[PDB]
Amino acid sequence: VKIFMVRGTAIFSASRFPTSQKFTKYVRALNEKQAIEYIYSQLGGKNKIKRYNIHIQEIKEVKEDEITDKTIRDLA
RNA sequence: UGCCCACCCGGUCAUAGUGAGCGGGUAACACCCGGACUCGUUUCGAACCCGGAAGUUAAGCCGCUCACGUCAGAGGGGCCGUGGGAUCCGAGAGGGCCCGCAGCCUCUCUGAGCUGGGAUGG
Repeated sequence: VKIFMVRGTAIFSASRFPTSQKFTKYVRALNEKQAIEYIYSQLGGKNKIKRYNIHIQEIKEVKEDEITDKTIRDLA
């Protein structure tokens, strides 16, 4: 099932804060292609951000036994 | 020999400039000694001009160090533009993306006189 952790910069008028409540997200999906499509649609729909302005920098699978947030742990 | 170092005539016209301190000449470049004569000072042989040669490396001149100036290279920082495109965004002011190009200032470090034609010295 490969819980993924996607990190990157999204833009609205020179906006960059690489930490954990205005910059990046967590995703649970089979492969990397599925996880990226989720990030584009969720940020593009909820914040009106086109895909020009979303710059994904790091995507990597994290182990299910160590996640800071318990919301993504509970559906495992 | 030599080559480069001064001198005469230059080119480039601060990377070449300015100030301070120091180094260097038995020749050359100068300061220097003197005025009958050419010439001369609205006074002054100071300057210009003429005639000289005892003295000196103190000036000039050349080189070296250090301060500022100037031209570059590298690095930290402040500011920021633009030619083409879209039934792109926005009430507008303005902004984002695609293809094509950059610039200015300020600090810090490191260097910084090259060169053409002719008679003396090494």
